[PDB]
Amino acid sequence: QIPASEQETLVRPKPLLLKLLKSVGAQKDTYTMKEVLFYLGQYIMTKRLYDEKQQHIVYCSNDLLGDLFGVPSFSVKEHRKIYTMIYRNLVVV
Ligand SMILES: Brc1ccc([C@H]2C3=C(N=C4NC=NN42)c2ccccc2O[C@@H]3c2ccc(Br)cc2)cc1
Repeated sequence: QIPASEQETLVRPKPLLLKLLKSVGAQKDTYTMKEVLFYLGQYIMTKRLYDEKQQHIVYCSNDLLGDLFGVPSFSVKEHRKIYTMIYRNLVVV
Protein backbone atom coordinates (compact mmCIF):
# COMPACT_ATOMS: atom_id res chain seq x y z
CA GLN A 1 0.00 0.00 0.00
CA ILE A 2 2.97 2.34 -0.45
CA PRO A 3 3.40 4.08 -3.87
CA ALA A 4 6.68 2.91 -5.55
CA SER A 5 7.73 6.56 -5.65
CA GLU A 6 8.06 6.39 -1.84
CA GLN A 7 10.22 3.22 -1.45
CA GLU A 8 12.98 4.72 -3.54
CA THR A 9 13.29 7.63 -1.21
CA LEU A 10 16.98 7.92 -0.77
CA VAL A 11 17.55 7.70 2.97
CA ARG A 12 20.23 6.91 5.52
CA PRO A 13 19.77 5.12 8.95
CA LYS A 14 20.79 6.31 12.36
CA PRO A 15 23.75 4.81 14.34
CA LEU A 16 22.15 1.41 15.16
CA LEU A 17 19.22 1.00 12.74
CA LEU A 18 22.43 0.86 10.69
CA LYS A 19 23.94 -1.65 13.09
CA LEU A 20 20.81 -3.70 12.53
CA LEU A 21 21.29 -3.61 8.76
CA LYS A 22 25.00 -4.39 8.55
CA SER A 23 24.54 -7.26 10.98
CA VAL A 24 22.54 -9.02 8.27
CA GLY A 25 24.89 -8.25 5.37
CA ALA A 26 24.79 -4.48 4.73
CA GLN A 27 27.87 -2.43 3.74
CA LYS A 28 26.54 0.95 2.54
CA ASP A 29 25.40 4.00 4.51
CA THR A 30 22.82 5.39 2.17
CA TYR A 31 19.86 3.23 1.19
CA THR A 32 16.53 3.39 -0.55
CA MET A 33 13.41 2.49 1.47
CA LYS A 34 13.04 -0.99 0.04
CA GLU A 35 16.71 -1.80 0.47
CA VAL A 36 16.16 -1.04 4.16
CA LEU A 37 12.91 -3.02 4.28
CA PHE A 38 14.53 -5.95 2.41
CA TYR A 39 17.36 -6.13 4.95
CA LEU A 40 14.96 -5.71 7.90
CA GLY A 41 13.08 -8.55 6.30
CA GLN A 42 16.15 -10.75 6.21
CA TYR A 43 16.68 -9.75 9.83
CA ILE A 44 13.21 -10.87 10.90
CA MET A 45 13.61 -14.06 8.93
CA THR A 46 17.01 -15.02 10.39
CA LYS A 47 16.19 -14.42 14.06
CA ARG A 48 12.74 -15.87 13.43
CA LEU A 49 10.97 -12.90 15.03
CA TYR A 50 7.68 -13.96 13.46
CA ASP A 51 4.82 -16.03 14.90
CA GLU A 52 5.17 -19.64 13.69
CA LYS A 53 1.38 -19.99 12.95
CA GLN A 54 0.24 -16.51 11.88
CA GLN A 55 3.55 -15.45 10.26
CA HIS A 56 2.30 -11.95 9.42
CA ILE A 57 2.86 -11.00 13.09
CA VAL A 58 6.36 -10.14 14.34
CA TYR A 59 7.70 -10.35 17.93
CA CYS A 60 10.42 -7.81 18.79
CA SER A 61 9.62 -7.31 22.46
CA ASN A 62 13.01 -8.53 23.70
CA ASP A 63 15.02 -7.64 20.59
CA LEU A 64 16.98 -4.66 19.30
CA LEU A 65 14.28 -4.33 16.63
CA GLY A 66 11.82 -3.65 19.47
CA ASP A 67 13.90 -0.68 20.62
CA LEU A 68 14.02 0.75 17.09
CA PHE A 69 10.30 0.45 16.42
CA GLY A 70 9.04 1.10 19.94
CA VAL A 71 6.45 -1.68 19.89
CA PRO A 72 6.45 -5.25 21.20
CA SER A 73 4.94 -6.67 18.00
CA PHE A 74 3.39 -5.58 14.73
CA SER A 75 1.68 -6.94 11.62
CA VAL A 76 3.57 -6.92 8.31
CA LYS A 77 0.18 -6.24 6.72
CA GLU A 78 0.19 -2.62 7.92
CA HIS A 79 2.81 -1.17 5.61
CA ARG A 80 2.28 2.52 6.42
CA LYS A 81 2.68 1.77 10.13
CA ILE A 82 5.97 0.00 9.43
CA TYR A 83 7.26 2.87 7.33
CA THR A 84 6.61 5.66 9.84
CA MET A 85 8.13 3.35 12.46
CA ILE A 86 11.23 3.06 10.23
CA TYR A 87 11.28 6.74 9.28
CA ARG A 88 12.13 7.83 12.82
CA ASN A 89 15.37 5.92 12.72
CA LEU A 90 16.54 7.74 9.59
CA VAL A 91 17.06 11.08 7.85
CA VAL A 92 15.45 11.61 4.43
CA VAL A 93 18.30 12.82 2.13
BR1 LIG B 1 6.35 -2.28 4.65
C1 LIG B 1 6.68 -4.07 4.14
C2 LIG B 1 7.49 -4.34 2.99
C3 LIG B 1 7.60 -5.74 2.67
C4 LIG B 1 6.91 -6.72 3.52
C5 LIG B 1 7.03 -8.16 3.23
C6 LIG B 1 7.76 -8.97 4.39
C7 LIG B 1 7.18 -10.07 4.96
N1 LIG B 1 5.85 -10.51 4.59
C8 LIG B 1 5.15 -9.80 3.51
N2 LIG B 1 3.97 -9.97 2.93
C9 LIG B 1 3.82 -9.03 1.97
N3 LIG B 1 4.92 -8.23 1.92
N4 LIG B 1 5.69 -8.73 2.87
C10 LIG B 1 7.86 -10.87 5.95
C11 LIG B 1 7.17 -11.79 6.85
C12 LIG B 1 8.00 -12.49 7.82
C13 LIG B 1 9.41 -12.29 7.90
C14 LIG B 1 10.08 -11.37 7.00
C15 LIG B 1 9.29 -10.67 6.03
O1 LIG B 1 9.91 -9.73 5.20
C16 LIG B 1 9.15 -8.55 4.88
C17 LIG B 1 9.16 -7.54 6.02
C18 LIG B 1 8.23 -7.49 7.14
C19 LIG B 1 8.43 -6.50 8.17
C20 LIG B 1 9.55 -5.61 7.99
BR2 LIG B 1 9.85 -4.33 9.18
C21 LIG B 1 10.48 -5.63 6.88
C22 LIG B 1 10.28 -6.63 5.87
C23 LIG B 1 6.12 -6.34 4.67
C24 LIG B 1 6.01 -4.97 4.99
